[PDB]
Amino acid sequence: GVEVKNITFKLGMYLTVGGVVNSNANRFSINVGESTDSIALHIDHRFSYGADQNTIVLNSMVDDGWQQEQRSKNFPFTAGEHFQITITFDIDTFYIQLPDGHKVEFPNRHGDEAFNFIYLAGDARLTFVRLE
Amino acid sequence: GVEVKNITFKLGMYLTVGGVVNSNANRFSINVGESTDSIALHIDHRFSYGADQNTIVLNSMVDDGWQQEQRSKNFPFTAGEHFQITITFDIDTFYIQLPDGHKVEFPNRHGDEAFNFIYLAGDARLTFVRLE
Ligand SMILES: OC[C@H]1O[C@@H](O[C@H]2[C@H](O)[C@@H](O)[C@H](O)O[C@@H]2CO)[C@H](O)[C@@H](O)[C@H]1O
Ligand SMILES: OC[C@H]1O[C@@H](O[C@H]2[C@H](O)[C@@H](O)[C@H](O)O[C@@H]2CO)[C@H](O)[C@@H](O)[C@H]1O
Repeated sequence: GVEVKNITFKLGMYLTVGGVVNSNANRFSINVGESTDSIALHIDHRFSYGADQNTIVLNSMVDDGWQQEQRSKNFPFTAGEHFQITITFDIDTFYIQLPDGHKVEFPNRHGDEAFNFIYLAGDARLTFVRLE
Repeated sequence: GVEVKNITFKLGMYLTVGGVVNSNANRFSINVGESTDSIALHIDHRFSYGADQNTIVLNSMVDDGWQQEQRSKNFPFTAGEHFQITITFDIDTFYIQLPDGHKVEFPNRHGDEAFNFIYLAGDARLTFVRLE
């Protein structure tokens, strides 16, 4: 999937990612981070994957290893359709704004003040990114 | 500058790139391409660089070498301010839509039907990209 690299996504800014979920999707993820074998914020939108149905699984990855999962059952997404999510953060917490207006919080586990990449994975295509 | 990679920018689609020119700019470029040491379309917006003032210099790069320059004196850009450009193409030609409504044409010198990256260089920051 699309990777947007060398971004300067700093404390207090807003990153919006828009796209279209594939018609026949198991899951897709948004992945934000600041170093090559790590992902500070992984947001996995699981229509159906593993033991999860219509569940968001959130995690982080440190040197290619997944950390502790968190889940949300707020799942305002439909296969084949557009979505948009916006992410902001402070030193302690990522704030993920879902398009139904629900907010998920996830810990800023590496204590980052800036990020330099975002990429999509899975059963969706990125159509736009905005950073300001 | 920001690089957007693993895009699928196909014949007939539209790629829009928006950003803000630095307050004190010499030049910035938009660079679209499909292989690692090449740039199919380089659009250099020169406020002042070399012998050029307020000139767009267009070129392509093949295996790290620049090809023949083309110029436009249509220069609807201001240092410190937002800009947006949209690019489309067919097998023969790139069509670059400037925000004053002027269109620049530049040859599709490698005969590409799709591109997989766009990156910004120079004295500007990318704020958004849309691909559909
Ligand atoms: O933690 C994010 C990570 O999850 C992996 O899937 C896990 C799954 O969540 C868990 O229930 C099961 O026991 O193990 C799976 C494999 O580790 C995904 O494979 C990975 O891509 C991330 O999404
Ligand atoms: O052709 C695009 C390429 O131009 C380089 O600058 C040229 C300049 O246009 C030319 O007038 C002068 O004689 O040579 C310069 C150096 O090759 C830029 O340096 C390069 O970044 C591209 O923008």
